[PDB]
Amino acid sequence: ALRYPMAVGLNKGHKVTKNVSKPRHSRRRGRLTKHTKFVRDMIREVCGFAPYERRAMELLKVSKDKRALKFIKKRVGTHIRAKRKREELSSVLAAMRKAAAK
Amino acid sequence: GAYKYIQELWRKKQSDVMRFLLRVRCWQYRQLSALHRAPRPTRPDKARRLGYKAKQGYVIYRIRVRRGGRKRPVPKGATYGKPVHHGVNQLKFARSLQSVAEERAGRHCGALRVLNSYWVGEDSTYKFFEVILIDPFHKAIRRNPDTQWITKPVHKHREMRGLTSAGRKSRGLGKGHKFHHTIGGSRRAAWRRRNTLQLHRYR
Amino acid sequence: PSRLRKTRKLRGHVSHGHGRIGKHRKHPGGRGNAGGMHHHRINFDKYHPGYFGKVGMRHYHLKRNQSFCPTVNLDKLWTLVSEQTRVNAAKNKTGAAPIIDVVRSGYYKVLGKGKLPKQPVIVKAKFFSRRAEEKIKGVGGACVLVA
Amino acid sequence: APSRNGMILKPHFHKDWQRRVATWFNQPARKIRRRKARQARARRIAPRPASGPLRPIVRCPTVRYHTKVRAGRGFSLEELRVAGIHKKVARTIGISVDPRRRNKSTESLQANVQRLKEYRSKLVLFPRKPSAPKKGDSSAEELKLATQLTGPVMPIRNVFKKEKARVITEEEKNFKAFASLRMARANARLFGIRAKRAKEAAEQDVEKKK
RNA sequence: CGCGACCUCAGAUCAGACGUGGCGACCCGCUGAAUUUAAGCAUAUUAGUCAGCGGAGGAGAAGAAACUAACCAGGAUUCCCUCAGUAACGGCGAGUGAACAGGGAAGAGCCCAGCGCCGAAUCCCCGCCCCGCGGCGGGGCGCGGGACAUGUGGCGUACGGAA
RNA sequence: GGCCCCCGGCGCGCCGGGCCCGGGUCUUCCCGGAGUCGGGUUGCUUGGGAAUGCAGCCCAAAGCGGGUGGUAAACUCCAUC
Ligand SMILES: [Mg+2]
Ligand SMILES: [Mg+2]
Ligand SMILES: [Mg+2]
Ligand SMILES: [Mg+2]
Ligand SMILES: [Mg+2]
Ligand SMILES: [Mg+2]
Ligand SMILES: [Mg+2]
Ligand SMILES: [Mg+2]
Ligand SMILES: [Mg+2]
Ligand SMILES: [Mg+2]
Ligand SMILES: [Mg+2]
Ligand SMILES: [Mg+2]
Ligand SMILES: [Mg+2]
Ligand SMILES: [Mg+2]
Ligand SMILES: [Mg+2]
Ligand SMILES: [Mg+2]
Ligand SMILES: [Mg+2]
Ligand SMILES: [Mg+2]
Ligand SMILES: [Mg+2]
Ligand SMILES: [Mg+2]
Repeated sequence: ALRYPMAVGLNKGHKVTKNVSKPRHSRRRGRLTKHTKFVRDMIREVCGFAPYERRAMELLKVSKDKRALKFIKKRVGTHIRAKRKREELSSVLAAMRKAAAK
Repeated sequence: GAYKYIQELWRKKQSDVMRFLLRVRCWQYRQLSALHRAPRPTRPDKARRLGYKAKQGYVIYRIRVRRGGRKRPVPKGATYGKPVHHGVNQLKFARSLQSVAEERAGRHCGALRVLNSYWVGEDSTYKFFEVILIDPFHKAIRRNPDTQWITKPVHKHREMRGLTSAGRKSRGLGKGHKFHHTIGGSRRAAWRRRNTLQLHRYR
Repeated sequence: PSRLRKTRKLRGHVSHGHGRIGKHRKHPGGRGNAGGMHHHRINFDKYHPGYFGKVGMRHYHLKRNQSFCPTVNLDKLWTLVSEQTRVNAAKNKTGAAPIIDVVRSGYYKVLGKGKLPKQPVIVKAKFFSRRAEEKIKGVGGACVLVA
Repeated sequence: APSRNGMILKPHFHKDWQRRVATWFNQPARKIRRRKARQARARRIAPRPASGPLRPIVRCPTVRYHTKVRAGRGFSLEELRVAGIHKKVARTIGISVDPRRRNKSTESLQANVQRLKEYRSKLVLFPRKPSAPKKGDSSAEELKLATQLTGPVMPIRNVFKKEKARVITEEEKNFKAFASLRMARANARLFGIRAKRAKEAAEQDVEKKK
């Protein structure tokens, strides 16, 4: 019953039709490429792991995974980086465990 | 291509391989003078991203820099003054060590024109660096159009004026809210603008 | 015009209008707003009640344009439009009522001071008062929200 | 010391400001210099507009300015793409192009395509040599004008659409604006908690089953 | 126990180039007070100011968003007007103190590394000829040297690019 | 207003070289700068306030990541580079 557009409240603002353009090429940066992935993990079997990483793997093995994160946060810095690292380490540890079982 | 590999390896600096090498390099460098001209770039990869090119008239000095902060050069303590300024020990230089490294490479080779530097290791006592230099008057640079900007005499002593990538960083200039000081040319210039009585004709 | 000023008339007299018991010394009070608490307190707290002390909430990155909302009163709403809209109306005989886009004229809010003449309107505006709404309806008009 | 009533006022003349006073005795001499330099630049870019390139129409930001419209920095790529002007060429015919402009709404886009279309209509591209190939216009529209355009090229004029007198249907009259606004305020305010309590209630209904 | 590659290093009044000091009104990088104000004073202020050192150019610096915003959105840098003596800081005292938007002056945008393709397709120096030579260049011709695969040149760089 | 010098700048001709240099449409591929970011810190700095910027020292990354989004943090959507 009369829906005037308002300058204030939830579905607010001037009602205008939206174009749905191609997203800028700048926005795709950091997207992991097939060839870059190969390079990345090709080097993780040359260079191997860091010391703090290794220590965290040993915690994760024990299933003491909060203490693992508490350690990684103090080491890396942020929570979000620490959490993302802990998942990688848990993935690595799993693919070792799958590789051993054969 | 090999460069991408090299690049990714060098990021694994805590790795067993690169740690071994860095220890051996850093030992070796420590056993030489504070400034020597490397025959080729320790880090080929990095040098290319910074703008080295493996042709004549590009040079690379490896320069040592003593590490840690900056104690206030005053006899005994005796920074006579208000006890705000009593500090001598825990205070820290504006420019980086890497800039100091370039500045020294620049000082030494006056003809040479500092382009850019990169890191090659660190002991407790020292850091090590590798400053890419360029002859502005070697024909291969002069005649190459893409470099011949360095042969212009505004680019004399970049490192001394705070103009290499490294010595840029101390100046504290970037776009956006996290700056404002340096919202003219530079830190000094904004202050200058902000503390001018503009006194107009008509008022 | 020095000619007109007071120092021309003080020439000859010793003290230059500053007296000779007490003199014209440099800064007998202290410089500027010195002594707001001590020794100038009475002036501060009988002509500037509430100088000293904090109050209310901080607001860090204030940007004024967010809170931009220039108001207009019913008082002079018809001023926004040409007289011949208010004239071709109280005439016409269709019961038309002309539109008044207030946001065009540069006011966002419509508040409600004043008597509105008995003559229908359609007021388009970003915001309205309660009273401004009511008065508008009483004239025989319609408030209209716009983004 | 303050004496009986006045603004307890803070002047900023405690630094050595007289060392940095900036007089304006230039300004007339300046104003001329610009003006000469301006007339020279016209004369150099001979039949080309003195203005510069053509520039897009663009709305200001913020609630405040919002309603007004300026010249922008340059036409977006989509606007050039739709008009059908190759971006690298557009610079060569006096069309400003920025490429950092997004393009959110299609009302601002079609307007700015329309601008370029109109420009291309009333543009007189001279041929490279006096011998005339394609694109280059006729010697009629050339002799009749190798004329400069004074002022900004195709100027933007912020314009209003006149609303005719309606009749006020019993529905407009029915509306309760002030109330509506108060409601619309509170629902933005309370949206979020309402959703949390409903999420709570949904969990209680599922918890009742188990 | 020689000869030969390269690597890392020396020495030459080796061939040919450059750098050194000055000036310093303006400019860039560091360094950095204390008188002073607060009616005392120590934080604050004076002030990132004087003095100190460094390096420039006809201007310098900055500059083509890891930006603003939160709009129906703007779109490199610099400059002016405004924002604004405002938001903020502060023995919340003295005092200090920006930015976005808006209007103008001006207006211009680009290139690598990388990723790839192309017989290194590239560069420097020698020496002989023709022109040109008071800003050492063009063209040709040399099994004449060297740089370079630990990567030169063409295409190409996020506004996408290649095939 | 004149004449004479010189120099600049732009117009035409000839020669010597270089230079076989587009765009859209559909498909298949290609894609990013590390002791850096970020964190902790201490010192200076800022209007920037549970850190505006620069530093030393220690830690020390990622790739639908990273940075920003002016009150510390977790979860979560968006926006923006
Ligand atoms: Mg003090
Ligand atoms: Mg940094
Ligand atoms: Mg008197
Ligand atoms: Mg006397
Ligand atoms: Mg007295
Ligand atoms: Mg203009
Ligand atoms: Mg000198
Ligand atoms: Mg005192
Ligand atoms: Mg006193
Ligand atoms: Mg005293
Ligand atoms: Mg200060
Ligand atoms: Mg000085
Ligand atoms: Mg410059
Ligand atoms: Mg940049
Ligand atoms: Mg801006
Ligand atoms: Mg005011
Ligand atoms: Mg200050
Ligand atoms: Mg390449
Ligand atoms: Mg301070
Ligand atoms: Mg917040």
